Amino acid sequence: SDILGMLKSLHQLQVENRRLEEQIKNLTAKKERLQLLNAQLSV
Amino acid sequence: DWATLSLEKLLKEKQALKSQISEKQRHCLELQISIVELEK
Repeated sequence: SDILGMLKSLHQLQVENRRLEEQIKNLTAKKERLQLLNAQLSV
Repeated sequence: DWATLSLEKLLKEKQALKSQISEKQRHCLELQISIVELEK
């Protein structure tokens, strides 16, 4: 079987997984920034 | 035994990654919904 081709695809998944955890991190920071700024502007 | 055992581990590892990816995509969309709420 095409184990090279399979390792390739598995690697593509691994990359994508790390790309997503990085997206989660930015969105989370975006959210928290907005939470703080909203509170700061309410007083 | 030899080849089949290899293949099954690779399959399980791929399924575990797809499962993690799906969980993380949903997480992203849920943060995005929160962000929409904060911007409403």
